[PDB]
Amino acid sequence: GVFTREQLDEYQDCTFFTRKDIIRLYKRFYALNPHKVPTNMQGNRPAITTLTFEEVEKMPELKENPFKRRICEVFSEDGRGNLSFDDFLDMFSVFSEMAPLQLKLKYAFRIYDYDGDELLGHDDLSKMIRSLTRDELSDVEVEFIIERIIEEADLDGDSSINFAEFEHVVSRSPDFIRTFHIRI
Amino acid sequence: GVFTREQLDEYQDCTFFTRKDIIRLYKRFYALNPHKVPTNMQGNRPAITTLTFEEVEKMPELKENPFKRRICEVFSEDGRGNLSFDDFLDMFSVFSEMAPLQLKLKYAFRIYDYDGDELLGHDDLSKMIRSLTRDELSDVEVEFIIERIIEEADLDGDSSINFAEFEHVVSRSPDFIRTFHIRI
Amino acid sequence: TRQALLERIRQKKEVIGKLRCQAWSMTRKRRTLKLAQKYLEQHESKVSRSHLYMEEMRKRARLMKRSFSNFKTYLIPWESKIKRIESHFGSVVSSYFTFLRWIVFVNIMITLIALVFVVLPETLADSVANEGRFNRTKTRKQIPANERVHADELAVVWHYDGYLRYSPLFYGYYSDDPFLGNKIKYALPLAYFMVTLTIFAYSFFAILRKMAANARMSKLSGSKAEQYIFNWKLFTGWDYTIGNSETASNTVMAVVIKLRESIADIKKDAHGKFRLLQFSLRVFANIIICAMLGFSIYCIIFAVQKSQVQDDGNLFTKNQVPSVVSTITHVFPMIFDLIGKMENYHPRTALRAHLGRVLILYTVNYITLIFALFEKMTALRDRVNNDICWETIIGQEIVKLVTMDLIFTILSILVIDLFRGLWIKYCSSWWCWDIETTFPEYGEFKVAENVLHIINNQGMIWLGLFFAPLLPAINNIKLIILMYIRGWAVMTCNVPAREIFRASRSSNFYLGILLIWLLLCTLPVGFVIASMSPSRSCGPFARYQHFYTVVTREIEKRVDQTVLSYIRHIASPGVVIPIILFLILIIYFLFSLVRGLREANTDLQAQL
Amino acid sequence: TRQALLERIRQKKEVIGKLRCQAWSMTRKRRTLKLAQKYLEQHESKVSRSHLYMEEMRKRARLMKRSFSNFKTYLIPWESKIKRIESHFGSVVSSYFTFLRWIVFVNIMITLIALVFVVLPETLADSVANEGRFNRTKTRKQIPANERVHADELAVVWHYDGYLRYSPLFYGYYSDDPFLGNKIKYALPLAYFMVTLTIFAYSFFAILRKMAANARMSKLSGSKAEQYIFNWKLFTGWDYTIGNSETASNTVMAVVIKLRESIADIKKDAHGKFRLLQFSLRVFANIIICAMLGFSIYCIIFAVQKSQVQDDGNLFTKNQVPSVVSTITHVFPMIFDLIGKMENYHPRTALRAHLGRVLILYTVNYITLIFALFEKMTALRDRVNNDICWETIIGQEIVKLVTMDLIFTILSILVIDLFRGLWIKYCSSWWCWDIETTFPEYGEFKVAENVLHIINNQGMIWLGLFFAPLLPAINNIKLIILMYIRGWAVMTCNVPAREIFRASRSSNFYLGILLIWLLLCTLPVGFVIASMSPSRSCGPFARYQHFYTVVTREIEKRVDQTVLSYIRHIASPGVVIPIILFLILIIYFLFSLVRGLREANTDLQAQL
Amino acid sequence: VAPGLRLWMLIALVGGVLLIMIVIVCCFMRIRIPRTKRQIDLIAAK
Amino acid sequence: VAPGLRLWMLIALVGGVLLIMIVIVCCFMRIRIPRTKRQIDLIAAK
Ligand SMILES: CC(C)CCC[C@@H](C)[C@H]1CC[C@H]2[C@@H]3CC=C4C[C@@H](O)CC[C@]4(C)[C@H]3CC[C@]12C
Ligand SMILES: CC(C)CCC[C@@H](C)[C@H]1CC[C@H]2[C@@H]3CC=C4C[C@@H](O)CC[C@]4(C)[C@H]3CC[C@]12C
Ligand SMILES: *[C@@H]1O[C@H](CO)[C@@H](O)[C@H](O)[C@H]1NC(C)=O
Ligand SMILES: *[C@@H]1O[C@H](CO)[C@@H](O)[C@H](O)[C@H]1NC(C)=O
Ligand SMILES: CCCCCCCCCCCC
Ligand SMILES: CCCCCCCCCCCC
Ligand SMILES: [Ca+2]
Ligand SMILES: [Ca+2]
Ligand SMILES: [Ca+2]
Ligand SMILES: [Ca+2]
Ligand SMILES: [Ca+2]
Ligand SMILES: [Ca+2]
Repeated sequence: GVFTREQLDEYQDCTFFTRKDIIRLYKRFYALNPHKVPTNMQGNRPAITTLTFEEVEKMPELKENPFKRRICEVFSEDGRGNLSFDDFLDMFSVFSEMAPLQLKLKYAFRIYDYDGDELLGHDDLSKMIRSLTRDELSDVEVEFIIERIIEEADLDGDSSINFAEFEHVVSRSPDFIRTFHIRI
Repeated sequence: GVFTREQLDEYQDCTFFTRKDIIRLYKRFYALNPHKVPTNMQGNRPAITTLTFEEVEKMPELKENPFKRRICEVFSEDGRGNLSFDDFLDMFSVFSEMAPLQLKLKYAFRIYDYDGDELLGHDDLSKMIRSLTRDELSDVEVEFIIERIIEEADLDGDSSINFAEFEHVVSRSPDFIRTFHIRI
Repeated sequence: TRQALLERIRQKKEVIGKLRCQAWSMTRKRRTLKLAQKYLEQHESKVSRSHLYMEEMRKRARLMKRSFSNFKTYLIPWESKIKRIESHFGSVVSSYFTFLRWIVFVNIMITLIALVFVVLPETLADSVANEGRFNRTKTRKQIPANERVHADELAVVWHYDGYLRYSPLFYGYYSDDPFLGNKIKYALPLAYFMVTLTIFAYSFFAILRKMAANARMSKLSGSKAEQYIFNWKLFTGWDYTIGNSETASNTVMAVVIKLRESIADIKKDAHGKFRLLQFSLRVFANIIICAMLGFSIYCIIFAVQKSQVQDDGNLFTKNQVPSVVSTITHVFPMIFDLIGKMENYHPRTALRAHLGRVLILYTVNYITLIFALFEKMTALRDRVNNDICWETIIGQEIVKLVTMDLIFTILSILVIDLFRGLWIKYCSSWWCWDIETTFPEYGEFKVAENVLHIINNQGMIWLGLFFAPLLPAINNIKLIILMYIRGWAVMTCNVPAREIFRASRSSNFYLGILLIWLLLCTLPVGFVIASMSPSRSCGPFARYQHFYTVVTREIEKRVDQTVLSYIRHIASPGVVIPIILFLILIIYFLFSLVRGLREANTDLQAQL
Repeated sequence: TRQALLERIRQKKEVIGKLRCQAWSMTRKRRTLKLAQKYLEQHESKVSRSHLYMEEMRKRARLMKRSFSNFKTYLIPWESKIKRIESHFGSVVSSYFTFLRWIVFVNIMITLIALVFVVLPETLADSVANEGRFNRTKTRKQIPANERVHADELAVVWHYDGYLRYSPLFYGYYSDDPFLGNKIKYALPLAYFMVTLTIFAYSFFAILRKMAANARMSKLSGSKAEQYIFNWKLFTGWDYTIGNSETASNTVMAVVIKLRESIADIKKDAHGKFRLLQFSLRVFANIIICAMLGFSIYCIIFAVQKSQVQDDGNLFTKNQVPSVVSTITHVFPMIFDLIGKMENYHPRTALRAHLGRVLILYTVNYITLIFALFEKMTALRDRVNNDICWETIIGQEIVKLVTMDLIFTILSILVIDLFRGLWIKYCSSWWCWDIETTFPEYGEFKVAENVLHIINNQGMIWLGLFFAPLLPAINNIKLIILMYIRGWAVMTCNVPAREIFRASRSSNFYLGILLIWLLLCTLPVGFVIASMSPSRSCGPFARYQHFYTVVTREIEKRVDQTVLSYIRHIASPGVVIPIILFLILIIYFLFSLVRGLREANTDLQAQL
Repeated sequence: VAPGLRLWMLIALVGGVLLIMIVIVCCFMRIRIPRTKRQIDLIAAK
Repeated sequence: VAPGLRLWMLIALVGGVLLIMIVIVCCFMRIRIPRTKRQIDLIAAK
């Protein structure tokens, strides 16, 4: 009985995970670091138990992701450099196959920006390109790519993509739901 | 043989009227004023034969139209206060049932503005309302109407309606082609 | 070189084609035409002979099309009449007259189809009929001398008996000879069957083509429309066809009322009210309407049943099925209108409800009459069994129904429009109440009711044209009389409506109703052809056990028996039902696609 | 008061429902949940008893649904295996395994449907069979002592003869008794017919429900998509499921190549080239493909015809129809691939063409085999005429085909994946050419070919389940073996594809193919039920002249004869054809709506 | 002549010629039975 | 025993037990026959 009935009830209302999924996620969280994760966590313990960003990034699911740090930062709480069990649950419930398209779009947009001003500028797109491609494209090549992206995905002529334009553009791609998914 | 073969050939290419329609329109034009309309008009005579705006507005087709003067001004040539046979043909070919929706929309937009700046402002809409309604609406009523028209038919927030917005709004009305039609 | 020449030719052709649809001045249009002509003349000596031949053939085709159009515009009637009606009453009233003119054209085409290949060859064969053919066809083309004395009695004639029964107007007049004669070798039963099928095929094609021209080529952009209340009620608020002072004043008042009520509705936005009296009145009216529908069914069945006589026992009672049905068709609508007074609500949905009730009544009467007629003919044939001619009898019933419908329409026009108008004009001063300023009034043109009358008559014509080949020929005269009398009545007696609404505000609404009626009318003709057996003493199909046998017997004469036995198995019920399932599946797929497109459009509009 | 309470309840319910689908933090979600719970507790004493009862019933329903879901997640197998395959190979390879798991679930449901109502009651009746039932069913449930000695011969067993022919696996095992026994009164023929119909109905329902869930509830906004090349190839350019280093490097290289080729295509925009050699190669390849298709037809027909023996004349040649068809089904695709090398073009359209050719070959083989089998059974029944059991024979052919298909799939997996991989690993150093860096390679997972294999097997199961009730029960074991062996082969022998494309990039592509296959397979079952007559010496329908007679004889026992004669006339061809015409008309209407909506959307996008 | 075999032809011929005369006469004049709203208002006021 | 009526059962039983042993053994080990592209490149260079 790691979690009480009310804890699992709240978890099921908030997330897309059943009791078995919650138990499996807790087992994985404990396996990430047995010393820092208490066995008994009834009450407010989950909100106070934290792991370093590197320790969470060490898991096989996020090991090879170019945007692992961005995912960890986006799904973290106000604390910087620490990820809690609740944030872990939120992260792996957003990426689930049961999550709706709107939530995935919102969190993908939040991941793909870096400054955090709710806009995908030239610098953010360039950083994303050099992260995904692994600096295997020439500077002219990259710049042409951001030029195309900004000119074909902008309606207000702001040279920046807001959340509404990003959703309107990439929600019609049939491969976003298929790709933006982590099984756990 | 009022018109030669080439004159009627050019008329048929330019307009939507067959030879019988051209002859009937010429008969009506002559009946408007027999003295000012020469019986023989082979050559460049149609471009030089003109009638006053009032004489054309005296015909039963345009007699009861609130926008008769606007129609005459829109379809007239560079000359002010005079309407020629070619302009008469253009006018009654635009209003025909065979004219396409795009041409009708263009000329309706050109009619509905007064200053001639390719924009339907508050003043133009107010003038159109007071012309169609015949000053049977209170000033608050009229202003409320233009407020609705501008707010529900504007995309750039210019407080004015351009040709593209006017077409996009009123081309989906099923009663435009039915109403914007003069049989002759 | 070649690519540049092709691009120049395409640009010149596009410019010349679009020259007419351009919002340019006449001088600019002429200048562009001369420039394009000069450019084409310069570019003439640039391509080879094949391109020149192609251009010459295209020019010849365009010139021939223009000449055909110029000739065609000389054969379009009722232009001044429709123009006058439009100028005096509006562009919604004249829609009925344009629809009637198109219906007249379609009926004339059907008449020509059924007259070139059936009536004319048979009449020519009769004119040159030898002794053998005369002997073979005397029993069906000559009135017996016993009955010939009673050929004209004001009741034999009124019932299309006597000389009319042995006329090319009916199915029993045509002969069973496989060939009309020598040196021609014209198969008359095959021509009859193929003409009956071709008339329905052409009707379907014409209705679909008109629908596509009205919607796909004209208002393809009207789909997925929303709001735009003030824009649609202001930018499209004046009828440019109107050229009368009183009608113009009525239009101005109507637009003022429209704007005022739209603003009043948009202002309060409060809808709270519940009165038991109004609900009781509504349910009572909806109950008495169903009671009257059942009473109409009972009256139709009783009238058909009472006409149980085939011999001349009596004729003042046998003619009660055309006088009853027509009566309902012409009297129940107005009663419906009165019931609509009890159910008070939005005039637009009131008109839609009235149209729905009238359509339901018409369809119910149609089905009841068809069932009763078929049952009566089956019972009479069983009782009597040379053999009687049930096809001629059915044709006679349909023709009598059409004639009585025309008579009742003329009487209703005379009573409601002329006499009521005269009574209002000459009796409003000293009446008990002011009829001129009260409900009676002078009268308004009911566009939807009259269009439904036209559609019902056309449905009768479609149903009865197999048993009466010359039914559309008579319907042509009926439609011409109807057009003239309706024009006179609307011009002389009716006044413009203060505010006229539309049931759907769509161009293909009445055309859709007409297509539905065509399907409903091709159902029983198909059943008759597939199931019932021809008479052995009349008609061209008297030598076969089925109506379609004349076609299959020729198909089997050119197709091997093994492949025939293989193809007959596709008609199995267990193969047909999966086809229905597949059609339902693709309908579901298209419906889901339409719903998804609509949802996407609404979401895009809401977001942006 | 009441309106405010209703608004508060609606707001609380909406907030609680949307709490999970909100991009909020966990602390914010918990705070909102507690606030909503406190507000609901405060508002509890605001409404009457009826609202409290409604809320209680809704809460009970939600709790029961949650408990059922929690129990259901404990019975979902193959999660770790699919997760490992996804992490090692990607999210496009694992789509095949998820599809296979769903197919396994559907087949298990079909097995339960056909086992609860048919196999189990018949087995229980057999266990308690009295002297009368034993005497009545000895001729079909007991192997004759003449043949019992040869019940196991490695050829009688391999052909499902002997003990398997008299097993509940086949149609001829079931008895003709209208009632299973006393105190139960279970109608077995009616259960058989209704279970056969219900399996097809449930298959249709499940496929349609899965399609709706995948499209309407998930990607309803994907309709009317355009351009967005760089956006779709950059924002959706990384697979988040991948967790392997080599696969990650392959994905990086693939995305780099995709971007480079897209930019190269968009830069030049010049397409001018015409080589006669390429056109000749393309037409030659498209000709040899048709030649091979005709050769496949000829081979299938020859193999079926040579199996003209019903008695045990020989068995090493009678088993050539399962060995031939399977061979084609497993050998022609790869040959197709080789021909695709001659026709060099865009890899995406190359894959689409390969899928089209494979689908055409599968459908052609299906139709040829069905026609040949039906003709052979008809000829054998005519020649032999107690009477033979053609349903049991057809079931035996289908079961043997399925078993040989599984054997050939296992052999192909062993040869192409395991042995070829070992040969490449241990023979690339001293080969004539570098096989590791040349065409041979190690092997890539063909998702589309394997999914088509699954669909073809399911089509065989659907076709043959009427004659073999326990065919889906065997197919369950076949599918489990297939899943395990495919997982092992992909994990141990295959390497990730350098760049993997998709034929349609749509979720409901393979589901649409499955629905089409279901219709194609319900065509001949429907023909058999409607047309063919049951055997007089085997099965539960041996007392009737038709398969459906067991249903009609019960319908006619509860419906009057007059209304029955009235309803039978709707099945007339002349009434059925107008229904087809009406369905075609509404299909045309919906297609015109779709085209108009697409045109309007394109015009709006171009203008704005 | 005949009461049941010839009177109806005479009646029909008389009706037909009368209807032809009525149609020809009514094709040369422009009867307008209803009165305009202005006349109605003027009558009501007086 | 019998050459046509008993040998095939013995062969099938031997094959079945051998297949069961192979499946059980292969369910406890993680063979990976192919080599990574890095190893292929290293071999090609040397
Ligand atoms: C739209 C129009 C053209 C349709 C008219 C109906 C057509 C289909 C009918 C009417 C006349 C018919 C033809 C009349 C006479 C003959 C000669 C006979 O030995 C063979 C059939 C043949 C050749 C008939 C074929 C069908 C036919 C052509
Ligand atoms: C999805 C599942 C429930 C479908 C199973 C098939 C159904 C339709 C079948 C299977 C068993 C059948 C019943 C078996 C026994 C009897 C008793 C008999 O005197 C009347 C028919 C009746 C009542 C049958 C009606 C049809 C039936 C209910
Ligand atoms: C026509 O039929 C009559 C029947 O009596 C017969 O007498 C006469 O000879 C026939 N004439 C022909 C064959 O035209
Ligand atoms: C069963 O059938 C056999 C046929 O010979 C008969 O002898 C025996 O009496 C029967 N027993 C019953 C009725 O169970
Ligand atoms: C008012 C115009 C009258 C001239 C046209 C009359 C045509 C009548 C017959 C039309 C159908 C053939
Ligand atoms: C890899 C997971 C193995 C546990 C699940 C095994 C289930 C096998 C039977 C599934 C269909 C009933
Ligand atoms: Ca930014
Ligand atoms: Ca922007
Ligand atoms: Ca302006
Ligand atoms: Ca604007
Ligand atoms: Ca009528
Ligand atoms: Ca397989």
